[PDB]
Amino acid sequence: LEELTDTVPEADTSTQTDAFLDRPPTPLFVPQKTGTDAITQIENGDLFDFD
Amino acid sequence: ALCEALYEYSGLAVLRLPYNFLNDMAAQAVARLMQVNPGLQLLDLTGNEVTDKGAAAITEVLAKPEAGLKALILRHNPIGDTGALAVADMLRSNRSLTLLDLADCHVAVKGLIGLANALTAPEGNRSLQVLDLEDAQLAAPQDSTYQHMSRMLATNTTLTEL
Repeated sequence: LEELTDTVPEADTSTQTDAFLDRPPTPLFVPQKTGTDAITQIENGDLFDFD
Repeated sequence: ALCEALYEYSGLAVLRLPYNFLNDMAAQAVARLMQVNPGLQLLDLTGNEVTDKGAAAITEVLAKPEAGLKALILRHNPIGDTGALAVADMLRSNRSLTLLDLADCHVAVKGLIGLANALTAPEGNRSLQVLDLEDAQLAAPQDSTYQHMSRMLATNTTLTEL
């Protein structure tokens, strides 16, 4: 036999989101290099100015 | 090479390898040395080619609650987000470092979020007194790292300069 008050279920509980999983999602992007780059300089004696 | 064959025991208040184009296995060597020799207070490895493997080695040998080190300077090092997470993790267990200088190290939103989180008062560090971060490349309008740093500032009570 049972005679119990209405709204029988009851339980307290806490929640907290992770402080490290809060960062914004990565950007779905990937750049394409347009053209090849260059290497340039002059060294000792690459052009002689007689003056 | 020359760096990897250093073996010393006595004193060693500071160590200054200014640039010397350190490889990462050399960083492994210095971490191994400092692990088996708990005597030092300042380490300076600015401007190297130290990658995340040497970063991991140094961080894990420092994460032990023994063999204290006080000042850790690593500038101009492509340490990335994996390295940032490793250093935040090791700080979560360390208690001797007082100055963490990570400048010009390629840190992104993920890595610096981790760093900012690893110093919140309950789970953080009463130890660090000088946190030097620079060149945090949040070129995109990333408005969450500053909230995490605001939480750092609100909870922490040991920093003195940033």
